[PDB]
Amino acid sequence: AEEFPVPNGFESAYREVDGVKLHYVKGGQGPLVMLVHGFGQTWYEWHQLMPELAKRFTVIAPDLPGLGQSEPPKTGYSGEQVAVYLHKLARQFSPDRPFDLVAHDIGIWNTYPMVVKNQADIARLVYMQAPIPDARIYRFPAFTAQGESLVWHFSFFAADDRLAETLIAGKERFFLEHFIKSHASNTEVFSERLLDLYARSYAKPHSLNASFEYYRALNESVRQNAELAKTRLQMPTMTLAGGGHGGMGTFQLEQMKAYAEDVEGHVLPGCGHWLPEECAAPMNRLVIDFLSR
Amino acid sequence: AEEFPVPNGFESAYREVDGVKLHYVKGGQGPLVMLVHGFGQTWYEWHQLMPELAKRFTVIAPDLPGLGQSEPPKTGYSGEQVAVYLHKLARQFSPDRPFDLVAHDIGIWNTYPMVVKNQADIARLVYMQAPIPDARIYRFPAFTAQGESLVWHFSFFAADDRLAETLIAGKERFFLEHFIKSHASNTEVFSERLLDLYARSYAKPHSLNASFEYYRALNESVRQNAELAKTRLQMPTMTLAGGGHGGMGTFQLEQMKAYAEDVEGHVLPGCGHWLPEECAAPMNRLVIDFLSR
Repeated sequence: AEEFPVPNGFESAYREVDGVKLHYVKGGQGPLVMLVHGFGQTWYEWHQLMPELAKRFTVIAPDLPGLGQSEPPKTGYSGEQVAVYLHKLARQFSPDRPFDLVAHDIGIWNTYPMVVKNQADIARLVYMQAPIPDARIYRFPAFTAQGESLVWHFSFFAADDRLAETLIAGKERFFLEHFIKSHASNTEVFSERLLDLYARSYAKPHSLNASFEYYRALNESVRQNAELAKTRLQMPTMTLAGGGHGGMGTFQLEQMKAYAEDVEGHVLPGCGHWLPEECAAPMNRLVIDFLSR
Repeated sequence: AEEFPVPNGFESAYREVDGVKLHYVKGGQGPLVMLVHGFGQTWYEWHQLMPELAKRFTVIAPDLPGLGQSEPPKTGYSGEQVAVYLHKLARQFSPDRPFDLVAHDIGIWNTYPMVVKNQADIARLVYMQAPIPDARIYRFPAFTAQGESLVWHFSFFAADDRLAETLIAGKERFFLEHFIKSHASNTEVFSERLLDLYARSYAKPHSLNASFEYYRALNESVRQNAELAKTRLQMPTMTLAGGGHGGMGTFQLEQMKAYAEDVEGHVLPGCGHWLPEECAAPMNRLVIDFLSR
């Protein structure tokens, strides 16, 4: 039973890591690239990029703990805790060579600690569309004069009393369409069919709760990263951000310059938060070219 | 039937203003003081202050258009539109003399335009616990190192797709208790019964919608006030703010100094946003004494 259709030539499988059963989709041959999805989505956001990368890489796309078809974490949802699971998963398939990493949104939060703590294991790194958790996140506005505040949902999702889960239960499909489209420039790619698929996955009660536990751990992740960031990343890095409605704009690269020695950045015009779907052709080209150097 | 218990010696009544049926509670004798409530509440937040004020003043506490037992506005929910209704209601009862004005939270938004445009009609002014809509509101953070921020709700309530009505319907009591307690220093003053009374009022479908339409008009109110603020306020003014969790702290007075030539302010320690309930006795004392000079 699969929540999303697997591309031709790929397999849906599971690996137990530190007592947690992680779901992933895998295909291809060659050095390993791990693609890590974000909030509201699953491995499936990568399904157009995966067959292209599989022509020269082994490609693995896991579901984050608690999301998609992956069990919730047993330790916790802070970035350092979740990163252990993802690092060990990748090293099962690449135990003796560094691997590449591509991450979107909270995929960044959930991988940055294992990148900085295991730099020799990461050949090349691509981060898109979310801040690394640090004190910069406290400077984003609650309310804007034009457009909409990008990250007021941080407070909504992190609020006590299970506020978000209690309000959104029974309205998951409605909420997700609003959240996705309100963070998009090219909204037309989010067909009702595609939104149905994503909503069915995150409406599983444990997945709805898991979604917001990542935000309830955000301040802990900030505190973790304040110590970790005393060592800059040394491997080649690329940032991508949308330049349209919902995009991080220049923030993505400007923040990454404080974390990485070797960073190139791109802002994609007419594209919001959901780069793999809103702007597949330019995003896939940028990622394939950067990893193929 | 009344949504809230009327104090002895007071009358619950209605007046048509520009085709809109406004509810109010009125008592006392002497010059007029109008008390204007805010979001999540109704005239009833003033019910402890009203009998004390009525010893020296005629006191009127209206329900904002669309809230409590008042009909929704027929023009709109921007500050300049709503202020017309409240100004004309006050002038029905005080046609020959200036009146005093006390306002809390969005009661400020809904009165500032008629104060600045009809200064000879306003004897003394008391504002508590919310910014006047202007560019300062764009500086409040979306998220804090302690968790959810003070005014992320501005964006939640202003969002389209009837986001707030759709998520809060069926959970109106749950949401309002969370909203009140997250903006309170002293949660003990809110009995389960008081929360039930407020929740059943704003759960009326047109009142749930009206609540958030004030926020959907907030940026329009900011733009209106950019022009209105070219004229400073000349009447004696007092600001009050909570010094505890949920309070505006020094912001209330510091902002008001930009609007008013003659202003005094107080910050109440141990109190958050809900001053008439969290800190009834000192709030009542400061208002009575300021108006009785």
